[PDB]
Parts: sequence; C-alpha cells; structure tokens
Amino acid sequence: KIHAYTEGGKPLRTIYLPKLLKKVFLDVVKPNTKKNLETCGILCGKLRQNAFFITHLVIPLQEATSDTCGITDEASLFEFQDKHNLLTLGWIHTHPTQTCFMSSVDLHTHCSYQLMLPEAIAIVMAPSKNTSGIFRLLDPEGLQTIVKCRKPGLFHPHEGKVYTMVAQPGHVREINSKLQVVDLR
Ligand SMILES: [Zn+2]
Ligand SMILES: [Zn+2]
Repeated sequence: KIHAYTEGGKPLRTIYLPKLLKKVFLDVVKPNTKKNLETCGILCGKLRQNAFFITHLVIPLQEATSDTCGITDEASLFEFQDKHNLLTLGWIHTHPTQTCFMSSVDLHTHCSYQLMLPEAIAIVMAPSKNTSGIFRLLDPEGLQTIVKCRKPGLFHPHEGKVYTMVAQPGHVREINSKLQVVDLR
C-alpha cells in the first residue's frame, strides 16, 4: 500500500501510533503544563513484520524548564526498556505556550534518536494553540547539518532546510491500538 522514503531514497518502515497517545500524554503531564514547564515522554514499542508498533509511552525522570525538558536519569529509563524489551521509536514533548515547531534544542535532541533509528519521530504538542505535529530531520541533509553544527548557546538558528513533517500514513499511521503509559517519575 503506502510507503515512504528519506530524502536520500532510503525506505522507512511504518510506525503505528495509537490515536489515544497524544491526548493521554497531555493528561499525564498536565500538572507541568499548568505551570508552563515542558515535559517529554518516550515512544517505545516493538518491531513486528517489518513495521514498528508504539506500545508504551514512558515518562522518564527529567528536569523541566519553560523551554527545555532533558532526561536526568537515563539509567532507570534504559533499565526499564531493556527489562520489557522495548525499542526507542521517538519522543513526544509539550510547548505549554509556544506554537508547534522544532526548537534548536529539539533538533539537536532528535538527531540522537534518528541516528539510531532512521524512522525515529518527534511529536510536538502545543496545547495552548490546540495544535500538534510529527517531525523528523531531513535525511541525510538535516542530520548532517545538526552534526556539523558547533554554534554556542542553547537556542541558535540553523540555516537551510533541516526538518520536515513526517509522511502520514506512510511513515506514521495513527490507528486504534492499545496503549500503556509508564510514569517513571
Ligand atoms: Zn520543543
Ligand atoms: Zn545547532
């Protein structure tokens, strides 16, 4: 049926995303969102028949600021994913007041994810705007730009095209599948 390719023609395996995930994520992190602090969650799941299924939304230990949400204990996160045989398929986070886009920090963060899994996605929720989007870096050009970037500062510009909205339903398909949420906090 429908399938996708990176900018360099590499095929992307489909990621099945439970439709309930976005709302459920906002619910679970609402106390932070109410204080205008970002929160992230990890999109975890399994590979079955050449497709990925997101099965678990994992909220890791993290430190929340108004415009960043870095993980503060990778150990407990990775220990959990290993125990339950969960692959990292991407991540989701909030912009409590801003619009839906990928920030400078978001692009640098996502580079790690997409380096390990070509299909890796970044879901950005902008609840004060009631918008959301699902993004990835251009591959190879965007990953290259981010890897070569040595600009100081958390929030610096990047020139050229760096990222794009993902292909739906080819790359990412939202379906009625089950979801388990794990709060490690
Ligand atoms: Zn962001
Ligand atoms: Zn940069």
